[PDB]
Amino acid sequence: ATINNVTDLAIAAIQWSDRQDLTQELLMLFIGNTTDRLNRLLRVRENEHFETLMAFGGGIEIPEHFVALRSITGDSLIGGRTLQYITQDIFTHYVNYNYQPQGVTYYTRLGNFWRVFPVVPDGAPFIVNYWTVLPELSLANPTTWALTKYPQIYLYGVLEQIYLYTMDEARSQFWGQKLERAVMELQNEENAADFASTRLAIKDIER
Amino acid sequence: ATINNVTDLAIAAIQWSDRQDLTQELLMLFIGNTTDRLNRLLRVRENEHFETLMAFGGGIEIPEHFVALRSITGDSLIGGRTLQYITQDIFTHYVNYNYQPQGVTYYTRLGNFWRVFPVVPDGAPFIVNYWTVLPELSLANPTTWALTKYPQIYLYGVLEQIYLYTMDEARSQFWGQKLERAVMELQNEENAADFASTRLAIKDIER
Amino acid sequence: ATINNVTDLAIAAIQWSDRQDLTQELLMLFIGNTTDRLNRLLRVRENEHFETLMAFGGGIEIPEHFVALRSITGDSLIGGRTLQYITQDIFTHYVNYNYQPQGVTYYTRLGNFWRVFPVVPDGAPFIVNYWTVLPELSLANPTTWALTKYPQIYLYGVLEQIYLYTMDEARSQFWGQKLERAVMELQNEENAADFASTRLAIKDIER
Amino acid sequence: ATINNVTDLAIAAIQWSDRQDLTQELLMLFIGNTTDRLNRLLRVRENEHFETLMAFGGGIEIPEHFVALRSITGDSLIGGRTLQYITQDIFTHYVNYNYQPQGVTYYTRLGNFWRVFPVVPDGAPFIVNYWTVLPELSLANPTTWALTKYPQIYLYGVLEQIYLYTMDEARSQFWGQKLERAVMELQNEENAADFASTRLAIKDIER
Amino acid sequence: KGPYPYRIGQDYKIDTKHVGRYIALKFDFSSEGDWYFNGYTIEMAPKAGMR
Repeated sequence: ATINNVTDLAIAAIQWSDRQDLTQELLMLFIGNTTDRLNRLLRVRENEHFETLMAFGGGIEIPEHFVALRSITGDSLIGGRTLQYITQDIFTHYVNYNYQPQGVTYYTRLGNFWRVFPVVPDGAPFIVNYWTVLPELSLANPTTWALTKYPQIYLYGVLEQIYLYTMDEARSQFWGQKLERAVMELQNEENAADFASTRLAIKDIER
Repeated sequence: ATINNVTDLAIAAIQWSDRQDLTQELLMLFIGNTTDRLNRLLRVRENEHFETLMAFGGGIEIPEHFVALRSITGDSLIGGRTLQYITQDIFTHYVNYNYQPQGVTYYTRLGNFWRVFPVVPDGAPFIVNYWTVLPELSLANPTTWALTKYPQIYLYGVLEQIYLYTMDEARSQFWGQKLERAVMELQNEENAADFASTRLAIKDIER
Repeated sequence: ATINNVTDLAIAAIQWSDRQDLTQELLMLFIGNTTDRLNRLLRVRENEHFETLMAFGGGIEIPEHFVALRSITGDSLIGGRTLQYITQDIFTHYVNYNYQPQGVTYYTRLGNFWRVFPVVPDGAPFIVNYWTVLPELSLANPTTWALTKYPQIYLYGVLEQIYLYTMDEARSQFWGQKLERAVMELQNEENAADFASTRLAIKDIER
Repeated sequence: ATINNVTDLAIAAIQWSDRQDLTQELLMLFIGNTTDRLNRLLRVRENEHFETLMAFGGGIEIPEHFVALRSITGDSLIGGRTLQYITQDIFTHYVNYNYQPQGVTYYTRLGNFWRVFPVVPDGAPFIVNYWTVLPELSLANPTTWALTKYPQIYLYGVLEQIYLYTMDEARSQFWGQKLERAVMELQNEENAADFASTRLAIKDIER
Repeated sequence: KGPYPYRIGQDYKIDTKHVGRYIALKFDFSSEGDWYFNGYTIEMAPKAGMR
């Protein structure tokens, strides 16, 4: 509740800032800046996305919305194993020596592609679970889950941008500290959502 | 007792701050902000909730009000065991090697769903005990348990929001500290509700 | 002695604060606020309460005045054993493996109920010793044990609330420090009531 | 979105700084300075590039826009190995003692060329994966990936350049710190794209 | 704000709380008494922001 769509957010920001020289374009710019900053920090449940991607030319193209990878799993037809990361040297050695495992097991990153070692013909499905970017908040998209989950983040970000625009600095630092505290609180809650899962996903293959 | 519903809270806030120029919408926004901040900090007995959820498509959908998970227990018809958390790789290994235990034993988080390993046909009841979000305080919902349990929290939060609105620094920080202290006291009271239970739920699974 | 009922407390607070703009409603609000604050800190002999609670549906409902649990003891007819706390996992294991001890021995907390493991039919009496909240001080209840035991606590709390109301902060901190010192003194006196009992109730189940 | 091309960036910079006396040449110089500074700090996925290079005269010519090398791999027809780095002394020893391995295995840097040890005839293909410099932002090149990925970087850099030009120091260093923070955030996001790859690509030839 | 009574010769001050930007004071004297009025004093708490 509280703030429901973009228009209410703009009205609240104008009321709190007490500036009447801010047009629609400036408010849209501030909202876009806040969203862009948020895109580099938030890795939460609502940000996740898993989908089936095809393989072309022995590789999988990274999605344009991709921001962080969680897992890649082959389809049961081609083995159904969770892939593991290897370097380029290991890939070259495996290719040269004809390792020939049962199914697809390994992958590496080359340019904007993920290359799997047991080279598969085109059209082999994979299940990729990863994190995307925040949805754009604008006139054409007046509502997002981020706004409805914690409006204080957007309010504080817009206020900080506004005080940046009016060539004031102290209040900018004040509102930036408030926004950072809100973001940290949200991330901490997401991290502590499940106690059991916290212990895992930290230590992996040490040798 | 003390403050009763939202109207008395607004009246008390106006009386304490003396700002008679504040409209009802601003007070509603302040109360919503306080509730949203509280939603990220409080995990108490009144916030807990346990209920029976069905399993569809080999998974359980996370409730929309979910904020933190405590326990998942299968029904007696499907084993009656308390589920345990496993990673994606362990899940894939179990699926590939056909572990086949007696009943449902393991679960993992995929997207917005909880997937149980010993895949069960649709319609399998589970008992989920978790934490929800605080009820929204507004005109449609004049009273909540939080308001009747500790009105000082809401009073101090509204005062801090008001002093943020009027662009005052010292008083805003003072009231923010007061609100934080009240929240800490409320959480500490519940954390020490049962001395015996304090030792447990800390040292679990070390290996 | 000193302050005997609520009216004398209000008169003394008005005299000490030297204000004359405080109405009855504001004084009642201040008294309620300080009582609510005290409810989260005091665990003394006068706050204790032990009573017989029945069991329904294999569980005992937590009293509405409950603030902290001391002990639960079964009736001699049902076994007369002091119950012990176990986690949910141990409860599930005991249920599944049919432990079958002699009498009621274990209990756990689920939502707002205490569930005992050796499930007993409805009507089994238990003796629960716990702590309650302080009695409400108001016009309908002009006297409480807390006021007659240490009036300085209520006087200092009301003075601090009064100075908070008039938008003065330094004197508010002064009176808050005084009130905290008084509360600490009372709690320390309660703790040091019996030297022999101090050593116990500290070290339990180490393993 | 946000800022689309160079003209909108210049308009936004003028609006934020309020300096309407700045000619287009000065803005072009500021943008060029910002991108030149960026070229020395960013190593991200969009900056990567892999391509096939011919070997002529026993060496490979470094590309003109090369900024950092990742890997060199021989073609499968010439051996299909991943090359390794050796010093000049090892190269001289191998040449003098007539090592004659199976295929191209080693490389070294001499002037502006990469010399491979098992000297191959002209026309040997290699696959080089490296990093380039960011595309120039100007009237002839209105849009770049950097502008569409994170406009705050360019906005803050231009503002810092403007305040350097106007011979102001406090705001200049403030905006410089802001730009540095934005660059660090982008680099950190790229570094944590995949957890597994972080550990590797570090330990090569230790003995 | 509501009228505050003041008894001449006994009361030392009147207590109130009034946040505002520009202050205004009004004194209303009834009859059946003789009074001399030669100034006053305003006691204010720290400021309450700029809005």
